[PDB]
Amino acid sequence: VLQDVFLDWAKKYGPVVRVNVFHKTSVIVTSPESVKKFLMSTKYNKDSKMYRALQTVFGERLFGQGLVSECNYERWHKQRRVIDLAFSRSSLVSLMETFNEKAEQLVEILEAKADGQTPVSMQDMLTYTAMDILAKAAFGMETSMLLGAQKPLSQAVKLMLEGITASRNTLLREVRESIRFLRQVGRDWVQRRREALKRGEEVPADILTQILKAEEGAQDDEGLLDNFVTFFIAGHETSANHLAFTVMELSRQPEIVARLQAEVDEVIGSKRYLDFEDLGRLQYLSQVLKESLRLYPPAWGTFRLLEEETLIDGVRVPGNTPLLFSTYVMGRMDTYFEDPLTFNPDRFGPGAPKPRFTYFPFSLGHRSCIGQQFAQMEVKVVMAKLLQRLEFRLVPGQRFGLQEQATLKPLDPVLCTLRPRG
Ligand code: HEM
Repeated sequence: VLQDVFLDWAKKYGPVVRVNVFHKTSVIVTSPESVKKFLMSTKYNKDSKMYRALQTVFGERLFGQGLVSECNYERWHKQRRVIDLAFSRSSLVSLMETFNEKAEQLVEILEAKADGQTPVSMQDMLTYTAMDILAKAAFGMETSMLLGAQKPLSQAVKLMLEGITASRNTLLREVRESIRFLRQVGRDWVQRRREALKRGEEVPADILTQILKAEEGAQDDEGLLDNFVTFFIAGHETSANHLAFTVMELSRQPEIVARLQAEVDEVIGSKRYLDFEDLGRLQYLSQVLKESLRLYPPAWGTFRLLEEETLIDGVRVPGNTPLLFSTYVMGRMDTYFEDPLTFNPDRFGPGAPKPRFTYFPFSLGHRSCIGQQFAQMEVKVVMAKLLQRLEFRLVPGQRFGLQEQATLKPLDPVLCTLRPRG
């Protein structure tokens, strides 16, 4: 993948290198001090040039000026300030019911197939789960993709994704159809929501709540669709990929798995539901998930606009330049991580110095992932429940490896046979 080329040029040509990404030129910056400087300061903002191909796609607007697309600091801080509320400790804690429900449903579906012969795309399974969690926790809707439902909606997302890929690398407008379908799904849910809140009905505190709250005084509900499609995608795709990677990797780490089983047996035993309080105790699982994001971050990095020509690690960089930051790249440099290709959870063990600006799967600073804790909670619940109940062996001819689509994800879907643990 392209990221591997950047890795090689970073190792070979130093901490500051000019490259072509998405057919614009920019400078990839791979020193931790530069990461700190540019990401930990409100002075530096996203580069609208890089994000415009995501703002709109093949004529149909997609993410618009959503919470991710929006580059202007002030328009952004307005949205963020209110959407933050849907992510407070109390909000997250009230999500445990949704996470538990969906994870249990997944484990049940999978146990039904666990004869050691039926192959299963863990990639697909993990995606339906992530989408079901997101759809309910964010918008209060049941999609039931784990149970065969909303197949069209599933296809839209699928194509809408391939679309974005092409939209920004191409050296079949089902895509435009899809982008529209998605936006209409949004219109419908936003609607079902208003229609219930004008039956004066008691609806609890969602992400959806806050996005509407932030689109007040808006002549159109077009920015409200922006945010809808934004969370709808941001909120399931990278989590599903993160899951898929972790499972791909674990299938060839029997020792790691043993220690994880051991751990989950103690912390949760055989209870069906994890309590919010249990998550904190899943120390070692948490290390595994970190080491997974280091080698396989679904979101490889971010861009910032350098406006004043500045000096960067002894290199004059011209003003108006897109700076590229890559956690994928840094994760794989022997300069920052000893023996980088080796998957080792102890890197994050208690007592190890935390990586210092060389690891940022959720990015850093004011534009960091608003959903970080949400995703870390969700991901522990699903992994815990898998570890508690199943064993996964990978089917022959499945490659370990990676592809650079809209985000990084496993090269092959992750085909496995399953046995009940025992
Ligand atoms: C393991 C999963 C996830 C990873 C690795 C991840 C990663 C990050 C990263 C690297 C960005 C991009 C920063 C940039 O483009 O400069 C991002 C932004 C963001 N993420 Fe996630 N994310 C994950 C899950 C979530 C979830 C579950 C949600 C939604 C509930 C979400 C919502 C967003 C949003 C809205 C932003 C933009 C925030 C802002 O600029 O204010 N993410 N995240």
